[PDB]
Amino acid sequence: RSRAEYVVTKLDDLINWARRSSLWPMTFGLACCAVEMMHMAAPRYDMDRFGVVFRASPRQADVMIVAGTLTNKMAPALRKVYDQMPEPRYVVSMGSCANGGGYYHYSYSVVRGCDRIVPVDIYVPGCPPTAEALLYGILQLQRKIKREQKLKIWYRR
Amino acid sequence: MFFINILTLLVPILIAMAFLTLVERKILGYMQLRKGPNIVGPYGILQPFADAMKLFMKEPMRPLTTSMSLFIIAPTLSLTLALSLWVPLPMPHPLINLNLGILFILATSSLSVYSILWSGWASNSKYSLFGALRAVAQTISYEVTMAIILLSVLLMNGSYSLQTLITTQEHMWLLLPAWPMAMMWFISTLAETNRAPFDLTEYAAGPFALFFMAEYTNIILMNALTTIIFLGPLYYINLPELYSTNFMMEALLLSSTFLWIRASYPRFRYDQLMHLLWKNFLPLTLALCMWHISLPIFTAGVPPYM
Amino acid sequence: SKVKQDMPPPGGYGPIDYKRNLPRRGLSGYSMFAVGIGALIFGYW
Amino acid sequence: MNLYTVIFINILLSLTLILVAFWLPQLPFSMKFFLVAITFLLFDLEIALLLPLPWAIQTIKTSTMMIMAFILVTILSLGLAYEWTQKGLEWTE
Amino acid sequence: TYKYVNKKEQESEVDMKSATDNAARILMWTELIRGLGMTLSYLFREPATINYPFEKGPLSPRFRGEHALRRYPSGEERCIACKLCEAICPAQAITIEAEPRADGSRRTTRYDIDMTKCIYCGFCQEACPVDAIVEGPNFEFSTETHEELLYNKEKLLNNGDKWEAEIAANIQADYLYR
Amino acid sequence: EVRSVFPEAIIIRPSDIFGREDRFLNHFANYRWFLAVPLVSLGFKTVKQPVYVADVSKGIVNATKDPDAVGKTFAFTGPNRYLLFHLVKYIFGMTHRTEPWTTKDKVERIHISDVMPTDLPGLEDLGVQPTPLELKSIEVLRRHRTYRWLSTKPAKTVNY
Ligand SMILES: CCCCCCCCCCCCCCCCCC(=O)OC[C@H](COP(=O)([O-])OCC[N+](C)(C)C)OC(=O)CCCCCCCCCCCCCCCCC
Ligand SMILES: CCCCCCCCCCCCCCCCCC(=O)OC[C@H](COP(=O)(O)OCCN)OC(=O)CCCCCCCCCCCCCCCCC
Ligand code: SF4
Ligand code: SF4
Ligand code: SF4
Repeated sequence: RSRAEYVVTKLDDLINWARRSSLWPMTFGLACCAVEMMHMAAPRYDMDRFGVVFRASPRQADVMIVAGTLTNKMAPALRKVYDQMPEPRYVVSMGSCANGGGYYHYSYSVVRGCDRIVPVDIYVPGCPPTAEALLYGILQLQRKIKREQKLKIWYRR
Repeated sequence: MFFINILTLLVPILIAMAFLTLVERKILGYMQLRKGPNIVGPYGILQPFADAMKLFMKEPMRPLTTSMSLFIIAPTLSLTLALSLWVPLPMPHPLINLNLGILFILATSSLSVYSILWSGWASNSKYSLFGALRAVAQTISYEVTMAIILLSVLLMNGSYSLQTLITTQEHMWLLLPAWPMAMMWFISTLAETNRAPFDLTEYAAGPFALFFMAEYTNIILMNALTTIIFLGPLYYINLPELYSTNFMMEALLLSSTFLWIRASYPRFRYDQLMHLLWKNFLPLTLALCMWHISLPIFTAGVPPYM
Repeated sequence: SKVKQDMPPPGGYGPIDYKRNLPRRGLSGYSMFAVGIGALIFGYW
Repeated sequence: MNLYTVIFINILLSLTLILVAFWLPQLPFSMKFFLVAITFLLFDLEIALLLPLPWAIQTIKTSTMMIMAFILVTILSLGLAYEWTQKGLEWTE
Repeated sequence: TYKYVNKKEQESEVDMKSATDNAARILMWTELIRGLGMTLSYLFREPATINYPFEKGPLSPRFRGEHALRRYPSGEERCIACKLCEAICPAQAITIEAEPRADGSRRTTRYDIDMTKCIYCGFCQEACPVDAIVEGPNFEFSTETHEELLYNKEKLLNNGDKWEAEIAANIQADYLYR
Repeated sequence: EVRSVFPEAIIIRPSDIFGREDRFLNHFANYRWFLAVPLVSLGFKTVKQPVYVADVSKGIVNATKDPDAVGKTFAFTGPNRYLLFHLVKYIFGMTHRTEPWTTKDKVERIHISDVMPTDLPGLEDLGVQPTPLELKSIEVLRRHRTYRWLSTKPAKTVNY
């Protein structure tokens, strides 16, 4: 192909590498799944070693880890915090509650999945899914945002 | 040649800042029975570069209600004051030899607390403004105790120069004559840099990266200043590389001491921090200030003007 | 047959030192004050 | 000229950093804070008085200088003691 | 019985040596220095970090992971459409429809398990009378869409055919306990 | 060409659509970043009736579900006609203050007046009541206000 598209592809590689190497989350943590989140933060799995910084503010956050049961009383707060997060933002839903309501699916005060409120990038299944599996979801997110070609789309505009 | 000397001073300082972020991550991980970043790069040496590139690549969520003037001014001011703080430092020879370099240092810290106050007022939130007022009061109180401590130790030294400090330190460390002053100066530098246990903690992407850069640069500088003042490196007129290496080693130990303290201790309360300063340091600071006024008079050890 | 089941050893498990054990290490207050004052006087001289 | 060059380089570097940072992505008053602010004003001006001591230590009349410095740091201590006794240093309703 | 965590016996008086010890403790930061020292000791230990994904956390054959539908060694489906798994399923995550097959066998026409509704409790695999539904040890099956976690009979049979070399071994290792 | 290849295509012609993410109200708000307002003939010759994006979408959905809309052309317009200058005055006074940004085609379409929809059916014929810019303008221009002005008379409407 053209020489300019090669440079554009390499620039996409650099930008995607930066975004997946420096992935700062805030965990909108509610429950059991947030406990298992901090077990992934724990020294065995070491997302800080992976480049993923524990306890970041929503202003400095890249991905929101929806960890727990999203209730009707909490969904406006979830949407507000998601709106306060800057534009390059991803969503990792974790657990059956945040995925599709889970064990409280037929409840009067439980939102059937956080995808009804925020656009979810990756769903992590389990109740709770292990910290091993959540770290799998994070690495899958890094691969997914490695697959992005934003300057390639812009050049092909 | 002077511009080359400017470049070879400032660029390695920024490299030291980025790798200070990396070594803080690694030391905190290894003190928490885990590892630092090592996947990003060979042994994590590309992790601060990835962090900086992501921070400059992410779009800054700029609220329209925030004043663009102050939003611009605060981080650029903080970084330029960190670098201006770095310039008049002899290692054992400075880029710029100032007659009153320590006064220059303290007043540059005053302009830094302008920077944090302006950032807090620009951040249009009442909780942000409250935390800003708390942080300015913290920085201000530890600045007044730094100024009195530093005045007394230069009453022992002789002038506000730093080569005069090197000539003072070429026989022994100032830590032995002024070690409680050294302890209070160390705590004061900690609370200036807003490190744990005095952190007591708004900006996204670019400005956040700039504030992070300036804060870590100030951390390295407080370590270097503590080294140059209280713990004199070995100086010889026929070789300055020994002084540079020994100052390097002591600055690395003091930076590791800040990361050590952050790992070890829980943070203070705001009332407890003000109580600690205004009821334990400043009485001791004033008493030792008058003691170090009295000391050359009754020992006849009045230092020379040069 | 013979039942196989998760059981403790016949001699029993060893003792577990569940009590608090602070090492009680440290130089004395009088002598650290003495060495601090001595360092002060040596530095002053 | 040297310090002018370094400060200009510092300001230019910080300004280009904020410029590439932007171009690359394409009430209830509390009295006690004012109290510690003015206490800092008073103590900082007392520092401004105390600062010429590295040149005042070289005077011929060391006794008068010592007496003035002693009296001044004593009234620092007395003012701080006043504020401590009348509760200007605590954060309590 | 009971014990005191903060009460101290009688008084240790007020001695000059004890006062000097307390003054040295809160003037030279002895407890702070010893806390720094043992944090340095942890700096000098070995980290407990495993090398994911090249190293995996240890598990047990009892592990309740991704659901799967097994087979007999002949190749016939073990499931006999008896609906106890969806009867006992506490989250109601199993939906079963059944009819006689062309040879008259009692088999399912629909066996859907919702991963987003499942709580991964093993009640289906412990209520299954023929060891058909199992919670195999797969846990690295996070998807990018909500639909891909809505399993059906074909997906569950594919999972059973994929993980049969491990699920059968785990059942062989653990079936004497259950 | 669409009518040639698909003879029963429903053609919908809306006016300058305003909304939260539009390039009309945000565009006129972003003229303030320059020194003044660059209006050709001071905007008196141009008459516009903007239409809400939710109204246009409701009309589109009702055209999908409507049996009588087949092979028809609709005009989706707002209930009130404003001059360009009065529209700029209203948006600037509502904000209270005082991908190229703009192109020659964009300013030409801005300075082209809106025709009178007379023969064409409209939103009321597809079952959508046209909500006005006065009612649905606060949620758009609030993001351009200042803090003092975070916590205005309508522009007058002409028949022609
Ligand atoms: C410069 C090189 C490096 C030096 C430092 C090395 C690293 C050390 C790091 C230690 C951990 C620090 C982490 C933050 C801790 C914050 C808390 C803290 O420190 O609180 C301070 C604590 C506060 O104590 P507190 O919290 O118990 O409060 C006291 C008040 N009461 C008890 C009523 C509540 O101590 C001090 O303020 C004392 C400071 C040191 C004073 C030393 C005086 C020595 C003697 C003086 C000279 C006397 C003789 C004169 C000459 C005579 C000649 C004959
Ligand atoms: C974003 C907006 C930011 C606004 C604030 C900017 C702050 C910048 C960082 C802090 C700079 C502090 C400078 C303080 C003044 C210098 C202090 C000093 O000691 O100066 C005296 C010194 C020579 O004195 P002495 O040591 O006695 O030497 C004689 C013996 N050989 O040296 C001299 O006599 C040199 C005299 C000039 C020294 C200062 C140079 C300032 C340069 C201009 C800065 C502003 C430029 C315009 C705006 C740019 C865009 C913002
Ligand atoms: S999915 Fe399960 S483990 Fe997670 S929050 Fe819900 S009930 Fe708890
Ligand atoms: S493990 Fe899941 S599918 Fe099986 S019974 Fe429990 S909730 Fe239902
Ligand atoms: S319990 Fe087992 S055999 Fe019965 S319907 Fe469920 S999977 Fe099939």
